[PDB]
Amino acid sequence: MILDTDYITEDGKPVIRIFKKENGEFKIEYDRTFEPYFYALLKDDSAIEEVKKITAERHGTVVTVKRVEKVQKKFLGRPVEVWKLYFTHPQDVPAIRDKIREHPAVIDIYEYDIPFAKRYLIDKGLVPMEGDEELKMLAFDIETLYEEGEEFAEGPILMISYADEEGARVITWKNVDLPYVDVVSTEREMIKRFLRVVKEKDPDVLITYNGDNFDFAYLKKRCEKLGINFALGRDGSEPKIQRMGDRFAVEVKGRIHFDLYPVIRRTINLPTYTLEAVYEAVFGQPKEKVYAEEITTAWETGENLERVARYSMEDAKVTYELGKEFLPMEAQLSRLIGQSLWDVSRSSTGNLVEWFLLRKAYERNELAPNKPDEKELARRRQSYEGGYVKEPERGLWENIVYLDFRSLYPSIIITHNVSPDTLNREGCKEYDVAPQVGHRFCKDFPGFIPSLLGDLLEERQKIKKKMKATIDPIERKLLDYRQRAIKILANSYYGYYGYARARWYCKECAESVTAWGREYITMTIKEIEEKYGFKVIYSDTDGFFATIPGADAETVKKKAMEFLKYINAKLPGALELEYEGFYERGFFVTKKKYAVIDEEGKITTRGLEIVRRDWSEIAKETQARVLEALLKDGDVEKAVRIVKEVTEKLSKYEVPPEKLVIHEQIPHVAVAKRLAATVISYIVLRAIPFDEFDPTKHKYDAEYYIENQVLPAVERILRAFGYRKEDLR
Ligand code: NI
Repeated sequence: MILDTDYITEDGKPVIRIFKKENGEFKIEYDRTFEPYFYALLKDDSAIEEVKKITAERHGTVVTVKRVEKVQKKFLGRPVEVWKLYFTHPQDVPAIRDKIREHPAVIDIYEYDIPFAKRYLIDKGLVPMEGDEELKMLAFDIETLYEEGEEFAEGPILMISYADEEGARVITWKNVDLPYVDVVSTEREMIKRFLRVVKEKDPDVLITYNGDNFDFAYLKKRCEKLGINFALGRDGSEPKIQRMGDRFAVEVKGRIHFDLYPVIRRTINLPTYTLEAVYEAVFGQPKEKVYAEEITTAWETGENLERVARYSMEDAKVTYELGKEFLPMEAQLSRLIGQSLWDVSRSSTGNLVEWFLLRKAYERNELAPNKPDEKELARRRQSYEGGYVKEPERGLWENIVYLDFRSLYPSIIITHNVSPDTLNREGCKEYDVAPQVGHRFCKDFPGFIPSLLGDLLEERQKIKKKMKATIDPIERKLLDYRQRAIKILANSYYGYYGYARARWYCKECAESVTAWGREYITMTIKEIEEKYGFKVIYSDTDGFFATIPGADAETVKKKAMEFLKYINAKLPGALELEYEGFYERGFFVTKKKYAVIDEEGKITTRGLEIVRRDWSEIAKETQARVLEALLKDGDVEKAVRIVKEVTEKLSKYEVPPEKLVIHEQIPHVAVAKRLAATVISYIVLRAIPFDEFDPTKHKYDAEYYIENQVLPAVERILRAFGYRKEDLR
């Protein structure tokens, strides 16, 4: 199985390295055959002689043009004849590219900024992460001794935790004595231990959490002061640091630094991304967080280390588990795109698409256009985004169904063969003209992008077919990922067309796919109504909600499945429509804000969450009261009554005590600081909570929990009357 590829330099010439793991153990394949190169568009195949003489200077040596050969390729369908220029060393290209592009007999140059290593992959047509190869994984994390003054990495590293398929274990110097804490000498010895564990367990993947910006950088500054060789490299090298915009990224040659943060940030949606926050949001279990402030003054005093150790041990036990959750998909994304898992894992969809098209270009012999120059790059970002979500049909509805197009946006691209190499193609006998915007897209020959999309959608169909018939979960979940990557890849093309740095940028395509989207949806929203007595409830690109006023949950469903067959045999080939689900009751409030309930309970809803970190107090409880009364009970004059019935209680000082202790932390520092010369509840009326305020015969609350908690929570959901009658008099 190919893990990755990189190149070393020997005698001035580049030597490619293929890191892999075949039937059991590590192994590097070397190849010094591959040659660097890039393209050039010349005014006349004559000046090739004036050009093959141009030279540059790198490292005080001299960069020359090795060999050269003319070739024929397909630049956006249209025939092109360019010269392929070969060089001796990858770092030659970047030192002479502009010099060659600046020549007079040169109109333009192409494919001159592609990581030599990646290039090799697309040419030899090698695909990483393939075959049935089980990679050994190891998770590690570290907690250090902090101090606000500290410049950086000043304090020493207290522990190094590591989880495996065998368990977690922590390595620290001071004493603890727990079955899971390893004995070492000093800080220097600890780091040394870890190192000896890694080289020892010889893992294929090193998993960390934000270890791209913290763990490695630290371990570096510490390995320097302590005079140690951090040889995690499968070759003996030390992690190599890299640029990633405003942040950084760390490699470990021969292995795979699978940092979970960038991957988790792209997948799950949350307002806070602490490991504890994450773990919770992923497996539904609580995570105990121990803060530095506490750690510092815990490893010094004496013991509390049994606590810091646990927190440490877990940090790594959690990271490992999350590792197995998110690596599988990102690993299939790899195999689908044709690049390292290291790369794909730290990549946005636009690039995942850019790597696909670059590879597919090589196969199809299509010359790739170039990336945009700053002037243009900026110009593209200036575009206007104007979402279109028809307004919700205010009110409560029953026996609602949801229908969404099976791959809407990709279906259009295919159906209407939308692509930059078909846009404004003169001399065609056939064309499709995007609604509104009116872009002419020649249908004569299938366009590049669309051609690819078709295959992709086709195969994922193949997969889903073979996936509803296998039984063996390992042979099913296996496939399950494949078709999810394909789906992920596909829905990524629309955005890619507008992604300002896209080689295959196409604003016209994007505009078109949007306009068609509208048209198609709208045509359905209408066709279902006038011909099937449905009343479109809510709607947003992709799908929509609907029902037939007053109709058994069966009639609606029976009438539903009917419509599908109708417009389906109606609409194009790709464009198809499917039954999403059924929600016995629900109401809608503005854009992406609503709530529904299925036939077996369960309140989905996603419309208007906006929690308060903790349960806030009474709000996070009466919130449910209402919703449940609105959906399940379906009693409008009840949930609102539930408010006026509670506003006549809390203001009257009746609602329990602990049900007011706002579980928050970091006025704000009122009671907070009011305990001086980490976190703690409070039930002011500016006042702290304990057995000192509430005698149930002297102290009470305040009239805020009614206008700053209970009320503001349901005020929105409650759509019909103003809160002027939610307090009652
Ligand atoms: Ni950490």
